[PDB]
Amino acid sequence: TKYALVGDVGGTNARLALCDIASGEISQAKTYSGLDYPSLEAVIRVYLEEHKVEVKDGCIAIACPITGDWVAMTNHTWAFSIAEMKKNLGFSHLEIINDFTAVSMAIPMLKKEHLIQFGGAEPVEGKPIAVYGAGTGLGVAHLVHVDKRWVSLPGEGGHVDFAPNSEEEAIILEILRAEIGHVSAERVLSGPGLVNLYRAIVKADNRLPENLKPKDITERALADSCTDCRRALSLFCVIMGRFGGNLALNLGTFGGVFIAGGIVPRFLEFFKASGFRAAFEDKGRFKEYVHDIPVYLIVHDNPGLLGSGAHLRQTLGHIL
Amino acid sequence: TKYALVGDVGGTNARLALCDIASGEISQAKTYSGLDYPSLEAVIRVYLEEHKVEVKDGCIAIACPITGDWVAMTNHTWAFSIAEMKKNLGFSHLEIINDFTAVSMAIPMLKKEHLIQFGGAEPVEGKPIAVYGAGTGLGVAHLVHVDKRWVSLPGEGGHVDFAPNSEEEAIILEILRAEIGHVSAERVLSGPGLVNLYRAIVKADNRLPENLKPKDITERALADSCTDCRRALSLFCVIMGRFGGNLALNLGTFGGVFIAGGIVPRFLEFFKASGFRAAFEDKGRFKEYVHDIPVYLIVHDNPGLLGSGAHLRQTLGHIL
Repeated sequence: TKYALVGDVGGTNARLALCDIASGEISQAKTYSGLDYPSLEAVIRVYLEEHKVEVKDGCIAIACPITGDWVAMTNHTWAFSIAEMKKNLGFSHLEIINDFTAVSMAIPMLKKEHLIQFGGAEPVEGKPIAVYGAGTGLGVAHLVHVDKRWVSLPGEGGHVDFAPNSEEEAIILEILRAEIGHVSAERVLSGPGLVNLYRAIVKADNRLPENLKPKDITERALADSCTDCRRALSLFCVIMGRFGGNLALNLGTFGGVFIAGGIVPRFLEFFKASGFRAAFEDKGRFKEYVHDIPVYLIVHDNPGLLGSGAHLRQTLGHIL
Repeated sequence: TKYALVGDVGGTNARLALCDIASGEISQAKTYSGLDYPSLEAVIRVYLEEHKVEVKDGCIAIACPITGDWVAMTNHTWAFSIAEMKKNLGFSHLEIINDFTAVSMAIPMLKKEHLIQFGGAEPVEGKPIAVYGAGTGLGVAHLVHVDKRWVSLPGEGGHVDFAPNSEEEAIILEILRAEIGHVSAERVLSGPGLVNLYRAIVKADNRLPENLKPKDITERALADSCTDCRRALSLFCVIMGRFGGNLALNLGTFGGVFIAGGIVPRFLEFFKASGFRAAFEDKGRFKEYVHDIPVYLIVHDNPGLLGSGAHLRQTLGHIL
């Protein structure tokens, strides 16, 4: 058959599309609100009837941990067993992968207009790749090319210990360690991480924080209306660089460091002028090591759908 | 041919031996001093004539980064070209790998008597593996099993930003940051790292350090004759755990975390009584994640010779 089902479920939104098995091309993308449907398979059934095409294979990416037949969404009230949905749909293959796996698998399919470069030279072919994004949480994955095939290396890299460098970063660690216990990088590189950076900075002045959400941190920083909001956003960009620099040092990722969407596009212009690349290269003797490594921001509209098709096609035996 | 030459060359000494291409067994190992011979070629020639063996393939592990055809070592008189040496020796395959790459490739060859487990459950076959060792510097490598083949991922992971967790670790960062600026993990997890920890502890207590070498720190700590040295060795063991746990989270190293010799065997009993494993699992919500990941200390005599044979045999088509 010519088409397989591809998906990208991210909380309240379920995006489904058709993927050409021969080419990996995505088409007929439809987005359904998860609040209007009781199950993911209910959406898939509605989508399959509308396009009147027969599919036997499928690969859906979900923004939740996937290990075990029972997939449970972070807050959304969708939970299912992969085998039950496999039997109910009559599917030959039903791949259910983490959303960050799919995003990493889309990188071999991306062209340069889907990327924005932040410093560095050209990538080195055949070298490892680091992918990380700061959204609701801190997703981290790695990409390695072995024998014409792309293997995805998953993990929970977002929960490694936060590593402060400057003075200002050290006071933040001290404040957070007093409230929470171990302080992971996710506590400062994420949606809630922006608030944590804000709340820590306000308490650094021996004051009490004001209650506002990450969306209020961003536009107040961009409007120059709250001095603390711009301070936290600038520190968030610096910490994003330091984190990305550690990733490149650890795995020698001369294929590139990729930022996967998240909250960064909400302040793209502010991010462009920050000390992100400076903190990325602030590695002591090994600035020259990561100096030439390029950092790209993925601006492709649907990397989850693209990478789900790439992973499924490789599963079925195609070479990307 | 039955035998291939394998080698493990450092700053001053070159160890060469024979590898049974069928079994991977290392035999007839001899160490030569690089001050008595003008080139690495000369040492290989005298070995092959004083052992009367006749090899066609060889693989040598060198304690310096391998970037290109020219190998620039610490023994500058021995700097050579890979292609030139291959033509001079008449070899059909001459693989030149980093010393820490060879140690990581010894993992598939190691028996139970060469490993001491430090916590964790059984390893999961086919899952990634993290290797690190604290010697003169901090070497970090990763192993991935793809299509019946073991691939080594090199990097400079020992130079990522040091991540303090406890309040005592935070003050160490402040002390060192005022001296050298960027504080990588190598500045605490190494032979010189012991001295740095010792100086930072006494400086935190408003006292003046002595001019001690790493061997002094371990000696006083094991003899309980210096509380400063004892605290330094205790903190080293704890930071050793935290660093390894960060590696495990980042790449999901369910195939195990391996400590490659270094200075740890010199205080093995002190290491066993330390809070190493507890610091390894001090990962907040993800203590349960790294709880099942096993940690092994490698106590093999010559892992570089063992791993060099493994890499060469894999390159020659054999499956480990």
